[PDB]
Amino acid sequence: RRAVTLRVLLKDELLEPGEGVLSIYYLGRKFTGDLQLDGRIVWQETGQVFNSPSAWATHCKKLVNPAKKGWASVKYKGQKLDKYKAAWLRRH
Repeated sequence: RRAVTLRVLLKDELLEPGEGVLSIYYLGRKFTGDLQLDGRIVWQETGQVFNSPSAWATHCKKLVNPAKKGWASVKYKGQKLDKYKAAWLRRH
């Protein structure tokens, strides 16, 4: 499951790269991300580059709730990334 990265999903065209195609909603705050062809995420607000959905999600949620502490929270065009991981496995 961990093996199935954004890089892998992009290569087999489960996902397309693009600006503002990734989103997180957490306790009232919306976060928007650009998906690069290399599978890295650009947080639009600061331009900070993250290596994984989990890395971006943990950073964004800690700003809202420092107690908190990826694939379930991060959405690609309104669908959870977990749905694309599962879809890759079912496609092989």
